[PDB]
Amino acid sequence: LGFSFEFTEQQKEFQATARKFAREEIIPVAAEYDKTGEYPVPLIRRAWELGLMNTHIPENCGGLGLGTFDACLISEELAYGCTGVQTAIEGNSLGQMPIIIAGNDQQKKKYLGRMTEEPLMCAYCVTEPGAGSDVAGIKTKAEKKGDEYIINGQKMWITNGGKANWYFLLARSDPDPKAPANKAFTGFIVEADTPGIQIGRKELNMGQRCSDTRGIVFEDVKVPKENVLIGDGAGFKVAMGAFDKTRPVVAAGAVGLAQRALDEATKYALERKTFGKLLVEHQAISFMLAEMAMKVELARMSYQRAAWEVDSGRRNTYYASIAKAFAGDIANQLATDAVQILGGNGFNTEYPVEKLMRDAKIYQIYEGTSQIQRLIVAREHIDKYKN
Amino acid sequence: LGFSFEFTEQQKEFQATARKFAREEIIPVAAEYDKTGEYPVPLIRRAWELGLMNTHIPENCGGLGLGTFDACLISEELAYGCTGVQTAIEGNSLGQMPIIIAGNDQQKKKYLGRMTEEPLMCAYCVTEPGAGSDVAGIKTKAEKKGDEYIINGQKMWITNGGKANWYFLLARSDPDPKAPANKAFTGFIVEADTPGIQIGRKELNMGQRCSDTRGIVFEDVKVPKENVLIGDGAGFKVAMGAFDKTRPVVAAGAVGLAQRALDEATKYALERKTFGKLLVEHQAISFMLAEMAMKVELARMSYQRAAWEVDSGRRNTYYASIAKAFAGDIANQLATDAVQILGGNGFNTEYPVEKLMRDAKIYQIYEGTSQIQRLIVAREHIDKYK
Amino acid sequence: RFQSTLVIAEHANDSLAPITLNTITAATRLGGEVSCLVAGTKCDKVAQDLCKVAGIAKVLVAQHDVYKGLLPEELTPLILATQKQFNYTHICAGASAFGKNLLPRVAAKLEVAPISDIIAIKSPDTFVRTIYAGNALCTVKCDEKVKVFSVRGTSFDAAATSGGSASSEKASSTSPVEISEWLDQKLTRPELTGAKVVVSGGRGLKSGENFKLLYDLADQLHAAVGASRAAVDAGFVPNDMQVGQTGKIVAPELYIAVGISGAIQHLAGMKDSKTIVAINKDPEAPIFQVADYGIVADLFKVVPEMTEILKKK
Amino acid sequence: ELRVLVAVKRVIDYAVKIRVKPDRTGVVTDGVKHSMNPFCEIAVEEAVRLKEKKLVKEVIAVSCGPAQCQETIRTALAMGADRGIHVEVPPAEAERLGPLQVARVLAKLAEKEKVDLVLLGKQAIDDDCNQTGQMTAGFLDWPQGTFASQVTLEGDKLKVERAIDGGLETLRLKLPAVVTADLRLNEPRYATLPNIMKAKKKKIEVIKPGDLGVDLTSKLSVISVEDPPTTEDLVAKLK
Ligand SMILES: Cc1cc2nc3c(=O)[nH]c(=O)nc-3n(C[C@H](O)[C@H](O)[C@H](O)COP(=O)(O)OP(=O)(O)OC[C@H]3O[C@@H](n4cnc5c(N)ncnc54)[C@H](O)[C@@H]3O)c2cc1C
Ligand SMILES: Cc1cc2nc3c(=O)[nH]c(=O)nc-3n(C[C@H](O)[C@H](O)[C@H](O)COP(=O)(O)OP(=O)(O)OC[C@H]3O[C@@H](n4cnc5c(N)ncnc54)[C@H](O)[C@@H]3O)c2cc1C
Ligand SMILES: Cc1cc2nc3c(=O)[nH]c(=O)nc-3n(C[C@H](O)[C@H](O)[C@H](O)COP(=O)(O)OP(=O)(O)OC[C@H]3O[C@@H](n4cnc5c(N)ncnc54)[C@H](O)[C@@H]3O)c2cc1C
Ligand SMILES: Nc1ncnc2c1ncn2[C@@H]1O[C@H](COP(=O)(O)O)[C@@H](O)[C@H]1O
Repeated sequence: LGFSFEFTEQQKEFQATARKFAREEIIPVAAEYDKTGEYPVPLIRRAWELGLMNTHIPENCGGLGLGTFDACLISEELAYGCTGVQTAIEGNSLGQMPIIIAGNDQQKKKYLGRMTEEPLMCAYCVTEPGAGSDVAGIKTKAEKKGDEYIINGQKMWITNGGKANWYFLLARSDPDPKAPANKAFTGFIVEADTPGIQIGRKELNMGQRCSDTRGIVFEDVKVPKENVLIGDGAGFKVAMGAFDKTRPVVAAGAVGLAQRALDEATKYALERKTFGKLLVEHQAISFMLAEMAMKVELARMSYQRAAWEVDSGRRNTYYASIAKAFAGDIANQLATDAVQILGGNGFNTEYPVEKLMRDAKIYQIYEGTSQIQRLIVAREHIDKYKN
Repeated sequence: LGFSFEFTEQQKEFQATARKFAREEIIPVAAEYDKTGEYPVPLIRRAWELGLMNTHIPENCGGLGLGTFDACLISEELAYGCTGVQTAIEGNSLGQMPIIIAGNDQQKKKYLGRMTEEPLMCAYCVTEPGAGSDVAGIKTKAEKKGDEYIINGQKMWITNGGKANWYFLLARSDPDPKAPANKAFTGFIVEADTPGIQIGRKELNMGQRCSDTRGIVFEDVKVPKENVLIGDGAGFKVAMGAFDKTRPVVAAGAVGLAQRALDEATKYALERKTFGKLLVEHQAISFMLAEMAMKVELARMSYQRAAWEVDSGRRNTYYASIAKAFAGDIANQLATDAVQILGGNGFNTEYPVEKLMRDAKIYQIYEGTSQIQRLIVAREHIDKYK
Repeated sequence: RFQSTLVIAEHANDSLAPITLNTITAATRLGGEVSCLVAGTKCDKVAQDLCKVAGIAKVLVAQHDVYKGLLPEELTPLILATQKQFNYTHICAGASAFGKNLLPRVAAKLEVAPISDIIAIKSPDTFVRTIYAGNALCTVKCDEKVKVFSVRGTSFDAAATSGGSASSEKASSTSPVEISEWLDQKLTRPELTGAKVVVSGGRGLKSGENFKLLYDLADQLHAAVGASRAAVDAGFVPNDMQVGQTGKIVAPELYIAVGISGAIQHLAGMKDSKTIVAINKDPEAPIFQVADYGIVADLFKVVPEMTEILKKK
Repeated sequence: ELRVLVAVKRVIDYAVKIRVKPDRTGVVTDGVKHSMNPFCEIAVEEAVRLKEKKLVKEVIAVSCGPAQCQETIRTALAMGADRGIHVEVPPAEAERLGPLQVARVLAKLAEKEKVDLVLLGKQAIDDDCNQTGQMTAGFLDWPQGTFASQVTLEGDKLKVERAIDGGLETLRLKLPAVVTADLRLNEPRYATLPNIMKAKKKKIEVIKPGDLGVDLTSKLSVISVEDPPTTEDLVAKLK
C-alpha cells in the first residue's frame, strides 16, 4: 500500500536499453527515413533483437509477458527518437492485443509464437474509407460458408498494412441493421498471404512518413473458422477490449515526441542570443518552456496512471482516454512552440523540430480522435453519478 | 518497488473522516459563513478534534507527525467543502512549517506543543504593502538590541492575522541595502499579545470571505533572541524552505474546489433539460464535463506527486510549482465553467457555484502567483540543461 | 622536509619526450634538487640532453636490455630501488600513456595514493587537477610520506633544453622480473569524426586549390581536415567534411576555424571541441566568442607561418 | 579455461550535466542518475567475449560503494557476467574512497576467488584517475596490460595490444594478469530485455572492505571543487 512514482530496478534497466537504442540507433537516421519514407527494417529487427517489441506476448508463447506500464516506458523512449519507428513497432501490440485478450490456446501459440521466432509484423484492420470513429459503421461483410468465412470489403489507413504476416480483422457478421453493434461484428485472425487480399500502394501522409500505412481490399477472402476470435457477433467486444492496453502506449508515444520537442527547444534557447541575451533570458521564452515542462510532466503521469490501472486488473477507459486526449493535445502544442523558439531555423527541414509538428498531428486522430476521446471520458464520468 | 496510485489503508481512513466532516458539517453552513464572513470557530475546533489540523507536528511534541502527502489528502477533502474554512486550517501549517523545519526542540516543544494541547491558531507574516512575490523586497526592520531584537514595519494580507497565538515573522535584519537575501533576513516566532503588535480591521475580499485575512503593524515590538529561528540572517533560506511542504497542499486545496465545481455541474446537467434533452445529451456540455474531469485528475496527480517527492527525502521545488501553477489555473477554469453549465442559476447566490468562482481566483495569487510559479519551473527546468 | 624531487624521463629512438621538459618545469616549483631518472636500453644519448637542461641537478642513468619497451613491471622496482638509496619526497612524470601506466603501480608499491594529471601546484602537498571530463576543478591536500603524481604537459612550460649543466651518476640496479615482455609496434591524416585535432577552412580561403595550406598544417598536427557548409557549397571541398548542423558533428581536442565567420549553424557542429582556434580578419566575427584563442589577421600570412613554427618547435 | 573478475564502477551518467556544491566541498551527487562507467562496460564486454570463445569458465562482476552499486552489478549480470559481488561502503566513506582502497579490495578478492584475470576499464569518468588497474596489479604483483585495444590467450600467456601515444604497442604477459579496457577494445552490448530479467535470478554476495582485511583511511583530502573558468604567440599558447 502507498503512492509511489519510482520505477522497479528492472524497469530502469529496460528504460536504459530502450534509451540507449533510441539516442544511438534511431535518432541518427530518423530524418533520413522521414525524408525517403522508407520502412525502417534494420531498426525493427534490432529492436526485436533487443526484446523491445511484442512485449505483451505471454511467457508460454516464448514472450516476456510484460505489463502495459513497461510498454509505455519503453515506447516513450522509442518515440523520443522517432514516432514513425515507434508506431511501426507499436502496430504489433495493436494487432496482437485481441489475440492476447480473446484468443484460444492454439490461436495464441500459432500467431503469437511466430513473432517470438522471427521479426514479423502484424496489423489491426478495422478502419474503412467510410468509417473510422464510428467503428459500428464498418461495412466489410463476413459470411459463413461451411468450415470458413468469406470476407468482402475494403479497409483503410492500416499501419504495417503492407508489411504484416497477419491481421486482426473486424467485419460485419450480421446483415440485420437492427442488430446491436455489440453483437453485429466478428473479429478474425487473417494471414496476409491469403488469396483475395489486395494490399495497396504506400500512403503518403504529412507525418510519421517512414511508417507504413495503406488501404487493403478484401475480395472473397477465405478465413478458416478456427481463426474466429470468440464466436459470431463477438468481435465488437474484442476490438474494444484491446484499447485498454494500447491507448496508454499511444499516449506514451506522444509524450516521447513532446519531450523531444522540449529538449530541442531548450538546447537552442541556451545558444541563440537576441538583443544581447540568450533566449532563456527572455521571460516570454522561459514562460513558454515552463509551460511545456508542465504539460509534459502531467501528460507523462496521466499515461503512467492508465498503464497502472489496467496492470492492476481494473479497467482504465476513463484514465486511458484522459491520457490520449491530453498527450495528443500537448504533443501538438509542444511541437509548434519548439518550432517557434527555434524560429526561422525551426521552419527548416534540416533542423529536427519541423518533423515533430508533422509527426505530431496524427496523435489527435488515430487510435481515437480528440473528439471521441472526450465522449468516452464524458460517458465514463457521467456514469459515476447515475442510478 | 514499482509505481502505485493507491492510498494506504490508514490514509483512506483519514480521507474518510475528512470527507464525512466536509460534507456532513462544512457544506451545510459554508454558504452562511460566506454571506456573513465570520471566522468559522466551531468547525476549526471540530477539525482540530478529528485530527485534521496541525497534521505536520511531529509526535515528539504530541503532534500526529504525518507527511505532506497526508496533509494534501485531508486538505482536498476540506476544500471540496470550503476553501475559506480549509484555508484558515492550512494557515496554521504555514506558520508551523518554518518552525518545524528550522526550530530547535525548545521552540518546537514550546510553540508547536501548545497547538497539540488546544485548538490555537497561528499565522505566517511575510507579505507587506510593498512586496509579496518579491520576498527580498520586504522592509519590516529588525534591529538587534541586546538579548532581543526590535521589530518595526507593516505586514499585510495575513491569514489568521487577527486570530493567532503567534506569528512566523520575517524581517530585514541587515540595513546595508547591498547585502544579499541569503544574509539580510532574520526569521522570528512572535507571541501575538506582545506590546507593539497592532492588528488591523478584517479585510473584505472577493472570496474565501469566512477566512480571516488582515493587516498588522509592529511598533517597537520586542522579540527575544531565544525566538530567532536558525540564527541571525537565515530568514530567507528558512522562509523559502517552508514552500516545498506547503505549496503542494495549496494545490490540493485548488483541486478540492475543482472537484466541487465539477460535481455540482454534473448533478445539474443530469437533471436540467433544454430543447427536450438533459444537458448531458448536448455534445458541447458533455465535452465541457469531460475536459473538466481531465483537468482535475491531472491537477490531483500533480499535487500527489510533489507531496510524495518531499515525503521521499528530496526537494520538490520544480514539482510543487508545476502543481500549484496548474491546479490553480484549472480551478479557475472549472469554476467559471461550472457556473456556465448552471446558466442563470449559476450566477445566483442561492446556488453553490457562484461562490466557487469567487473563491478560486485567490489560488492564482497567494503562495506565489501563477507567473512566479512559472519562473520557478523555468528555472528548475533550464538548470537541468547546463 | 629535506625535499628532493625526481622526474622519470620518457624517451625513444634516442630522443627525449617533450612532455618530460614540461614535467621538469613543474618539478622546480616544489623547490629542491630535481634529479631525473633515464631508464632504458640506449640511455646516455638521451641522458646527455637532460644534462644540458635547465633545473636538473642529477641525471640518474639506468641502462639495461630488460627495459626494452619501458615496461612498468621492470621500472617499478628500479624506481623503488632509487627511492630507498635517496629517499625522495616526490616522484612524478609527464601524464602521457607512459607516465599514466607507470606511476600508479609505483604508488601501490610505496602504498601511497597517487595524483593524476595535475595542472597547477598550490604547494608540495597541494595540487590541482580536473574531474568529470574537465567540468570541475578538484584540489587535493595529499599528506603522504611520498608524493607521486603525473603532470599535464600543456599545463606547464618546457624548461630550456640547454641552460644548466647537470652531473650524471649511474643509477641503482634491479633484477629483471620477466612476467611481461615487449613485442612490437605500429605508428600511424585521420578520418574527421574520430580524430582529436581538426582543422577547418571557411569561405575566406577562396578556393579548393587554396586548401593546400590547411593540409600543409594538418600533417604537422597529424590532423583532420574539415570545412564549413559555405566552403563546401562554393566548390572547394566534398560533402563528407562539412562540420556543422547539416554536417559531421565533431568535438575533438583541437579545432581550428580558418576564415569562418562562425554562424550558429556551424557552432552547433563543434562548440563541444575541447579547444578552439579562430583566425579571421574581421574583428566582429561571431566565431571569436566560442574560440579559446584567435587573431584578427589574414590567414594566408598567419597559417603558412604556423606550419613553419612546427617543422621545428 | 580461466576465471575472470570485472570491476564495475557506478558513476554519474555522462549524459547528466553536472553541478558544483554551493559550499564547494564537491559536486552535487544525490538523486542524480548514475550508471556503469563506460570503460567498465567495455571490460564486462571482453570478459563475456572471452567466455563466448570458451576460454573462460566463469565471470564475476564486482562493485565498491553504497547499495546503489547493486544496480550496476545487475547490468553486468544482464550482459553475461555469471555472478556478483558488492562491497558495501556507506555513502559517507564512499565520498573519501579512491583507487588505492579499491585496488586493495580487488587484490584481496582476486586472490580470495582463485582468479586468473582482472578486468577494469581504462579510467572512471567521475574522478578521471586511471590508477585502480595498475594499482591492483601491483598489490597482486601481477603484470598489467593497460589501455588494451585487443586481447588473446596464447596458453599461459596473454598477447595484449595497447593504445600508446604514437599508435599501438604489443605485449605478452605471464598469466595471472591484469588488463584495463580502452575505448578501442570493443563495442559493449545492450542489456537485452530478456536477460535483464534472467539477471534478476543470478546471485550477488554483498560484503565489507573491513572483512577482506583492508583499511580505508586516506591521507588524501579534497580542499575544494571550484568551477572551470602573430602565430608566434599562438603556437606558444597551444604549448
Ligand atoms: C487572500 C490572501 C491571503 C494572503 N495571506 C497571506 C499570508 O497569510 N501570509 C503571507 O505572507 N502572505 C499572504 N498573502 C500575500 C500573497 O501571497 C501575495 O499577494 C502574493 O505573493 C503576490 O504578491 P503581491 O500581492 O504583492 O503581488 P505583486 O508581487 O505586486 O504581483 C503583481 C503582478 O505582477 C506579477 N509579477 C510580480 N513580479 C513579477 C516578475 N518577477 N516577473 C513577472 N511577473 C511578476 C505577479 O504575478 C502579479 O500578476 C495573501 C494574499 C491574499 C490575496
Ligand atoms: C442577470 C440576468 C438578467 C437576465 N435578464 C433577462 C431578461 O431581462 N429577460 C429575459 O427573458 N431573460 C433574462 N435573463 C435570462 C437569461 O437570458 C437566461 O439565463 C439565458 O438565456 C440562459 O438560459 P438558462 O439560464 O435557462 O440556461 P439553460 O437553458 O438551462 O442552459 C444551461 C447551460 O446549458 C447550455 N445549453 C442549453 N442548451 C444547449 C444546447 N442545446 N447545446 C449546447 N448547450 C446548451 C447553456 O448554454 C448553459 O450553459 C437574465 C439572466 C440573468 C442571469
Ligand atoms: C538549415 C541550415 C543549416 C546549415 N548548416 C550548416 C552546417 O552544417 N555547417 C556550416 O558550416 N554551415 C551551415 N549553414 C550555413 C551557415 O548559416 C553559414 O553559411 C556558415 O557557417 C558560414 O560559412 P563560412 O564561415 O565558411 O562562410 P562565411 O560566413 O562567409 O565566413 C567567411 C569569413 O572568412 C573571413 N575571411 C575572408 N577572407 C579572409 C582572410 N583571407 N583571412 C582571414 N579571414 C578571412 C571573413 O572575415 C568572414 O568572417 C546552414 C544554414 C542553414 C540555413
Ligand atoms: N569503486 C570502484 N569499484 C569497482 N571498480 C572500480 C571502482 N573505482 C574504479 N574502479 C575500476 O577502475 C577503473 C578506472 O578507475 P579509476 O582509476 O578510478 O579511473 C574503472 O573502470 C573500474 O573498472
